[PDB]
Amino acid sequence: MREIVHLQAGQCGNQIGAKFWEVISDEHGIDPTGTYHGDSDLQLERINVYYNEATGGKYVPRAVLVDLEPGTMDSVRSGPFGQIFRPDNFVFGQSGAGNNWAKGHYTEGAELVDSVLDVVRKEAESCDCLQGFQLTHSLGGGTGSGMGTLLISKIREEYPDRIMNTFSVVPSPKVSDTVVEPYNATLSVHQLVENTDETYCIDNEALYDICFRTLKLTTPTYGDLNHLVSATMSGVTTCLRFPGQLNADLRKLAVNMVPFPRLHFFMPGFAPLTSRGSQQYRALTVPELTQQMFDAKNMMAACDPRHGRYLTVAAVFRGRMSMKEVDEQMLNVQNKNSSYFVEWIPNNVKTAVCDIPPRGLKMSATFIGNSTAIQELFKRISEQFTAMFRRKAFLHWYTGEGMDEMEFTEAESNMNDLVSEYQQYQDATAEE
Amino acid sequence: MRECISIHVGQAGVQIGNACWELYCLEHGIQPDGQMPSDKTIGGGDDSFNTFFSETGAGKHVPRAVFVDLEPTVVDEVRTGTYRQLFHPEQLITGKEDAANNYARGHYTIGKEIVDLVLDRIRKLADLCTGLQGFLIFHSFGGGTGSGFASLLMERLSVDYGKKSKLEFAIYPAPQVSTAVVEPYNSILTTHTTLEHSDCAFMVDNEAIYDICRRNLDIERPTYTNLNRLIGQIVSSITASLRFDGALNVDLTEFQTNLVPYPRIHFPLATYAPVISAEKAYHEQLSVAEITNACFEPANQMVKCDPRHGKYMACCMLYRGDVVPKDVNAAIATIKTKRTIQFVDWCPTGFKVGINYQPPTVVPGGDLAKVQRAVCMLSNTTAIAEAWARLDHKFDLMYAKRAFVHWYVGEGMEEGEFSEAREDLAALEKDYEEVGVDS
Amino acid sequence: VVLTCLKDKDEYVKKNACTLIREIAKHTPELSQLIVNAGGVAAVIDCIGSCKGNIRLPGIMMLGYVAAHSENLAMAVIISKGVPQLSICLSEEPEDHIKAAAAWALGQLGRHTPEHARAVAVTNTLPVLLSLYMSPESSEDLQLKSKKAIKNILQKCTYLPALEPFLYD
Amino acid sequence: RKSLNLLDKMHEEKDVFIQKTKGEL
Amino acid sequence: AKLLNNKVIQARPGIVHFGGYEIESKHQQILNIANISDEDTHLHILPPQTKYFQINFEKKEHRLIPGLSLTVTITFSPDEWRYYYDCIRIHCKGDDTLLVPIHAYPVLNNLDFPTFINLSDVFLGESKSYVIPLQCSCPVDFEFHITLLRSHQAFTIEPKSGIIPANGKAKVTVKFTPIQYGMAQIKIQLWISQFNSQPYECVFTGTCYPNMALPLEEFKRLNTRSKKVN
Amino acid sequence: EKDLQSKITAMLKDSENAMWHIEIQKGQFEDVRKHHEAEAEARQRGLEVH
Repeated sequence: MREIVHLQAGQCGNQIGAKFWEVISDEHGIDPTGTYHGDSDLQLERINVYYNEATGGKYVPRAVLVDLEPGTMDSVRSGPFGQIFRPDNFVFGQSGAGNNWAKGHYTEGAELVDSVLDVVRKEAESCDCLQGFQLTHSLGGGTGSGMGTLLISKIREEYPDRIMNTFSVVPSPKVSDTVVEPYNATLSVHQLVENTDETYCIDNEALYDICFRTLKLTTPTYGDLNHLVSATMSGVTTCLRFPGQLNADLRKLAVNMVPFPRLHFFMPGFAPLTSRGSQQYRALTVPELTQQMFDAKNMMAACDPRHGRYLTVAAVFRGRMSMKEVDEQMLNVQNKNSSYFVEWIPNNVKTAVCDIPPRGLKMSATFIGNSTAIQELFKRISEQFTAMFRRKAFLHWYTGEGMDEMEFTEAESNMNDLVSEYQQYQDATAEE
Repeated sequence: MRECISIHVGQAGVQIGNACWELYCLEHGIQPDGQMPSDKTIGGGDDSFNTFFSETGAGKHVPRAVFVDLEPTVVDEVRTGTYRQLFHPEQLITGKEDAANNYARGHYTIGKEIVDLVLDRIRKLADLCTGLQGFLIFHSFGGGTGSGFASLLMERLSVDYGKKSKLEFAIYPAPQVSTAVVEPYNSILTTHTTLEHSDCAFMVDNEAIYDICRRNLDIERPTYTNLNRLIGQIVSSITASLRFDGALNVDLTEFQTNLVPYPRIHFPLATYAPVISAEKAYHEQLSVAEITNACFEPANQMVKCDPRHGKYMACCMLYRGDVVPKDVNAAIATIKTKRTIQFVDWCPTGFKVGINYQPPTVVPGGDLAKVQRAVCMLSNTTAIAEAWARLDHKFDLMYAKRAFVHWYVGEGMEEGEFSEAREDLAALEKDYEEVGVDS
Repeated sequence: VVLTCLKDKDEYVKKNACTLIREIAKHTPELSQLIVNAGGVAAVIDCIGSCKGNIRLPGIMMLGYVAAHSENLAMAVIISKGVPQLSICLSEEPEDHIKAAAAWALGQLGRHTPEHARAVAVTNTLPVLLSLYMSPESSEDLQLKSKKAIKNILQKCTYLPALEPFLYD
Repeated sequence: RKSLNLLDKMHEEKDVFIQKTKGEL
Repeated sequence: AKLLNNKVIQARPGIVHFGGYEIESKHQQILNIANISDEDTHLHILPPQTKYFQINFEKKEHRLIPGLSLTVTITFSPDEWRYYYDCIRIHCKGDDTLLVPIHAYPVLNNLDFPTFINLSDVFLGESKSYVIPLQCSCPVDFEFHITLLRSHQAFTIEPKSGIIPANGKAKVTVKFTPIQYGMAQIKIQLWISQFNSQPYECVFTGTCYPNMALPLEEFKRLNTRSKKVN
Repeated sequence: EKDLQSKITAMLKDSENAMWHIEIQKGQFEDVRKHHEAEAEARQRGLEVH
């Protein structure tokens, strides 16, 4: 029946995927052994979306870990839930990527690609019918970015009628990890805009700022970021995992949420981000959550949505409140904040409430919007790419791999066209 | 997997390898016998020691390194040591004649005699290993062995293995203090080989080591032991994510790929921190921001060069110990806005995050204290080109009247090679000055 | 099916295929025209360049016959670049009869229109032929065929820079 | 593809060699 | 007949050059000779055959002891703008003869050739032209020729090759016609028809980028606030 | 010069072997470019102007 196949790429992708698996296992009541220790009702019927039916009721995960470094599988396996996955899916090579996109795509992307295609085709044939494929990776390296684009292209070529959703990590000039990071981001954007259905923006600096200034944590680490992104993913996927009154699915969003195929980027966000001392002093209501989901402070963007206009908005709720409050809130917001959304298209916010509350928290609601704020990131990426491609720095490595430089030129032309398109649709006037 | 082979040429290379191996054995709890005699009270050792050592069927560890020298006295000095039961005699090749600060003999009439033996040794070592990433060649420019023999071996290793990383670690002759006289003569020829046949090269001197030890450690009578200890700590910090794991592992390839902006400019600036003694590590609050800021201080650099004379191409920063990401982010935000540090208008940012869970350990008998976390940095700047300018000036003023050149002519070598090396160094300096110039 | 036999790993098979095409392309220009239209001259040339020894002799002789047959066949052979391969066989093959056959084929090629001789001349074959015919160690047949080639090529060669060195040698 | 890039690169280097040979001759 | 050195002697500079001379101006150059051989040697120098080159040197001792250097100064007084040439004769013991050339030729002044050129943004359909002035200080003509290591279609250069007039200035016009949004760069080499010519390298770069001017949106929202003030 | 030009003609027969490879190049490597060079150039105008 309707199942979702999950994919893994990049060390950060691997760790966030493991965190998501642990979070969903805890929420649905699964012991680290592999059996079932839940006590709910809807945690048995649609549990097969991410698991598989086996003897003795031992559900197995459905995720393929793709990596170029063997040191990642050892790290993720030693965890409390690393002994539950399929070791066959841990397809690792012998040579690392070295934060190179071209080298990994060519060298470590030819003789290793066949095995992961074989395992994913076996998994797809194992189920009856599927909807889409979820891949969580990062653009910071040659592992997630070099292989994710190739595998997405392969699966789209083989099975065009599937959902291509991903949650890659955007870079940031303030917080970097690779000197040639803008090169790899440049190379990845072309494949993302050419051979990907939808893509969501993930930033680490914004999450760090959010936790520091709102959560007020002592020693924030990558574990907190993985926890937050996993909670975001569960909030996104609860529309299908836990059906309620008004259920939705990934493709209905991706159709209603994307005006043009060349603009498929989104802006994801969670509402209740409070400090440890404020959990016992809070007022659970609609207007508070609307304000936290509308302001730019809770938003995990490393930019300002207020500089442009809102294009499409989706408010996904998870709780038992009402229906009237959401629509009245949206109506009055559109009435007052008239200079923040496209006037040519009214009713840009979608209503969605999940009647099944999450485990451990009664109230949850995730924000999936596509506001006019990413243009700053695109233009700065283009500017830095131009600056570094002017004198052709850090290029002899890619040249020594064998690929020519015309790919950089066609890519930069593509981003210039795309940023021109974004700025031209930014101030969408009614008439002349 | 992540396994590398170390090469030690000359007395300095041999002693540096000895210091590195003893540091590795003490940090991993490896006993000098070669087995695990600790059957009563365990103190560690259950880790991934395959990176440098090898596991036998009887529980023995075999080091994987090359200890070659043209003079037998150093081999005998190590052989009469207490660690003689650890390595194998076949790995310490003796010799009748030695270069002893001479390039011509040790490159033509001496180094060309022992070639097949070392080649067979290294081939067997590679065959015994599964995954090879790079090499750890330890030599010196002043020493004739570690210059002529090192160049002749590296030229063959480059053509025998093109897909393997070729590192370089040696000592650069200080302009103020020096040990011999013909050091620039060997350096001018070794630099050409290391530039046009290798991928990366690290230069350090001893004057800066003396300055930092007297300034922080506050010692009046230094010795080579501390000098070797500092280099061993640096090497351990560099290859830290290999023997162990962490939040963001940084392998050899991961950092060498970005550490080389151009084939001609592959000469980074290392800086270890904190370099402090026992009393200097007790009543001093240590955080990440302070040490990162101190890392850019010229007084803490191992190369005597003012960073403010130029600006930076690329910076590679690593960490080892209980480092918190928020502190790293705060330090990055602090340095990116600092006016004193100079950079270019084409590289707004670039750096690496290597988080190592294993804290650096200590040695009973040394001067280093127990510090909760460490940091090392590898930046690329054009302000270091002055050392090559001074070296070229010295070689020019020595070569005008051809001082101590008749010996090399009698040995057999082309005098035109001096002009070739001079013009190659001039071209390299021109490239460096062109790169340093912005728009 | 025979043209593919010039690509097998075996050598004597290639020699047999060459001998067969040679005996075929020797009687009338119609058979040679059919062979050219079937695209076999290029295959023979490539097999000759990819092999050495007496195996090159049947190919050199067939292409000489084809060139001597008519003008269109010679032009097609020239377009297929047969001349520099004759130079190769003349130079690298130490045997004398192979050199003589190469010289005869070059002469039959250059005995056509001045364009043929110009295409032969620009490949640097005339000085080699002169040296071989001025060589005492050369055999009688080799020298005779070299002189015949020189007479058949210089009678219509119009490339003056190629004819200039002959004024002194 | 870059084995496809060898297609152009090899013959272009051979053209450069043709230039070198013509100049030297 | 040997050049720049001998078994017995070595000469630096190996070749004598008088570049950018001035008519009737008495120019001086220093040539030094060192004794390579370990024996003590006599040196015989035949004076220049021409009346433009006048040789001058001091001899304190005949036998030039090994390692010693003999400094010789050559004086030059040209009468007209042309390439002058002479060879100086040096004789050691035996048949150890030395051939050393002396070239005199005018050289164009030091040009302010840039290595980098960063040109401003030009929107598509526009064009920008930069003029490189080639100043000639000598009353003779010089031939220039351009070569393109890497080239782009958006760049047009006029002229590729030509002549700088006597005491005149040439004008090289590089025109950037924006083909596409983005950045176009060229690596350009200029060859000059002068003796011992080192061609001059340069980089040209043009960019094309539009904008949207955010702050006026802030002014507009302030205007909306003012409208709501009433 | 005469023996080095005999040698230049020998290495020019070797460079003629290089040109013999060059006819494999100018038999197939531009055989593909006869079509794929033209169908890789026209549409830059599409992206550029319209």
